[PDB]
Amino acid sequence: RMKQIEDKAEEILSKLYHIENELARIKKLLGE
Amino acid sequence: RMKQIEDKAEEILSKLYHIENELARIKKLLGER
Amino acid sequence: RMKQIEDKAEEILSKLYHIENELARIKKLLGE
Amino acid sequence: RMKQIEDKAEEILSKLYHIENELARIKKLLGER
Repeated sequence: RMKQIEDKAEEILSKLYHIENELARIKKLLGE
Repeated sequence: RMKQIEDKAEEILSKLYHIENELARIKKLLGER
Repeated sequence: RMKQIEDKAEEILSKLYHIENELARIKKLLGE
Repeated sequence: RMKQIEDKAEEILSKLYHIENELARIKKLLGER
């Protein structure tokens, strides 16, 4: 009930990791 | 709060898709670019 | 108690808006 | 959960500072770049 807030939280974390992979690709296309 | 927490969770998710999609566009622009 | 989870949530939203301003600057430096 | 929710909130924040800082570095690289 709460348990559901946590689920949301997990889901959030997961988009942030996907954002990190995007930036890893962008960084290389530039030349970091 | 609660009705409230899940209103903020949605704005957050919704913001997160907007960010992923701006990043996807930039990545595709380089490529090239 | 919960009330504190909301506070966190607000804080999260706020970094996402700051990320959006960063990307607005990056987009212009490129030429979107 | 709770002990738990605020463990996930922290990882999330911590991830969010990492993202802001990668973006800041990219922005500074262009500039230029």
